[PDB]
Amino acid sequence: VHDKELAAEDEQVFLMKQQSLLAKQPATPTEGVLASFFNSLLSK
Amino acid sequence: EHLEQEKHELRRRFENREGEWEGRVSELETDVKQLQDELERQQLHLR
Amino acid sequence: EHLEQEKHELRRRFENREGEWEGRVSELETDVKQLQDELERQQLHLR
Amino acid sequence: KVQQRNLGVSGRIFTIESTRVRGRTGNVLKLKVNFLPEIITLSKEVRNLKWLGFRVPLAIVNKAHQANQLYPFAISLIESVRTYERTCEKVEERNTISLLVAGLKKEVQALIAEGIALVWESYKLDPYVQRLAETVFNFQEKVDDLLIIEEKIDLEVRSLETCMYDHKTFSEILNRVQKAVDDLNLHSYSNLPIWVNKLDMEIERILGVRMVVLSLPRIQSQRYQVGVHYELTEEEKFYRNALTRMPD
Amino acid sequence: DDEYEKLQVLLRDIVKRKREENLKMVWRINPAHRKLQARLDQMRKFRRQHEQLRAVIVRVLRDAADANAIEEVNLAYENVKEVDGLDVSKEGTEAWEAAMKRYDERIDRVETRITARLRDQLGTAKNANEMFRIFSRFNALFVRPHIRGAIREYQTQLIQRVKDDIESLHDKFKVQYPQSQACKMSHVRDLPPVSGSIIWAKQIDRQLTAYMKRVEDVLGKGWENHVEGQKLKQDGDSFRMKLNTQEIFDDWAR
Repeated sequence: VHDKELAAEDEQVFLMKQQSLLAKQPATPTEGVLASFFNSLLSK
Repeated sequence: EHLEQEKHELRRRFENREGEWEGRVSELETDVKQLQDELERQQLHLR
Repeated sequence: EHLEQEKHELRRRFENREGEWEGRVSELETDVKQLQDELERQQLHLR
Repeated sequence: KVQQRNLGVSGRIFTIESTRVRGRTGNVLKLKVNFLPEIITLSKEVRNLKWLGFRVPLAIVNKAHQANQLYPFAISLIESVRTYERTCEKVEERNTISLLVAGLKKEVQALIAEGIALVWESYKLDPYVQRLAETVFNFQEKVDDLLIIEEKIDLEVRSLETCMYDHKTFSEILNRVQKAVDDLNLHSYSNLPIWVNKLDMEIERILGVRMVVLSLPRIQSQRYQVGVHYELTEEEKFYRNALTRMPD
Repeated sequence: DDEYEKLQVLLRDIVKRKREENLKMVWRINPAHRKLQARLDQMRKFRRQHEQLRAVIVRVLRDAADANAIEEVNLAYENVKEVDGLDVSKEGTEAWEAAMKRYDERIDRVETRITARLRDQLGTAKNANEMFRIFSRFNALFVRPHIRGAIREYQTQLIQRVKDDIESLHDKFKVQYPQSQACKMSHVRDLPPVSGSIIWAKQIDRQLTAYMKRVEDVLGKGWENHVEGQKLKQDGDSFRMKLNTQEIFDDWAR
């Protein structure tokens, strides 16, 4: 199965994205199977 | 993490205060230098 | 605990050096004041 | 002028700024460091003027000292960002190598994003910047290598169109480009199978323009993945399919 | 030092409070034991260096010239030992300085003899393996700075030979395991093919580690930052990552 083509985003869109996340960032201050055996013995 | 931040704050505060006191002592020393130089010139002018 | 005792050591060193600089600045202030008043005395005595 | 400016350092270390560039309708966003050169010039002037008897105000000297405290990290951040910008420009110069720097650019952008949330007052600045610098340098070095050898591959490709019709010359030329592809694989460039199968189609096209050809072995994608139990047929091993790529 | 600092804080507090009683602010202190502290620091720094050199010589120079150098170093230690190191007086300080100078010149003579022996290395050695083994045996002796600077032109030769050998390893690993004679001879010797591939990858990994250790021995410690060792370290790291075998075991078990 040929691997998916990974690729980094553009510098322009990446910087716009980082600005958007900076804006959206608020300004901060600076087991059961083991139990099943146990259940059976209790019933008997 | 919080204590690391506080340690960094205290460290930088220590360096800032050290720099400020160094500047204050330097300017006081220069004040003494110019005052004593003027005293020497005036004492010569007395004679 | 290492961070806490480092912080306390930094606080102690900060206070000690602050006291040293306070003493230095106070003696320099007294020295310049004395030299200023003696210089004024000699100036008014010259004339 | 200095007191009017009232310069200082605080807040986040990275800033996003607009710059209009001729020829492009869109305004170019750029990542600058939060350390203006005017602060460096202020510090230089303060330290140069002191010994001439020029009594600078104490507040300006204090601010110069505050700037000089963080100057060692600021200069490294500035040069790392400039190196990243020049690496991006070098990548943009040649569009045939964009897919080969996907992982490097992605991790550098991840570090840049991690640093955007960082501030000067934080205690993470000291290691992170060094890490960032190292990463950027590696990226640059990788791109530098990714340029030179790729040009050689292109040269070899353009040498195959005019290559003499003899099995020894073809065999040594395909061996050279195969060694180049192996070197690409060694330095861990992402999406190597995509680029190398594109090169396989391109060289198959050239051979179509050109038994001797059919006996030439193919350019293997990843010759180092050994022990994974997969087989390749004769069609994938040689250019037996070149008979199917005639233009005439 | 710590207790004096704690007392000095209190004394400064008292002087600030009882300013009228204490007229001046003279705070100079010149403890008598600081001269002994400096002397002890100098003696410790001398002795640690001498023990390092003596242990290295006892290991790697274990020829009558070896015994000659050994008794020269021991005589240097003896001659320094005659001078009373605890005497912090001016005559004692002058005697200590003279002893240090005498020890330094004698050790430099021994260093020159060692470099002459490291020229006799090529005066005797013929093939690269023998001088590889010579650097392996004498490996600690190159920790010294003068000894490390003495050997400059041979390091490039052996680094290029190791680059040739790791290139040969790369070429061998380019040939796939089923295509190699290793798979055939492993099947002939009853080793199953998956375990045969695992063994092949492990042997290549072992040889890579051995050549990395050879580079460390030739260049000495700190070889990862050397001008030639940076590329070798990077290639070794990438090639070792490519040699990871866990995928084969996972696939076979699945």
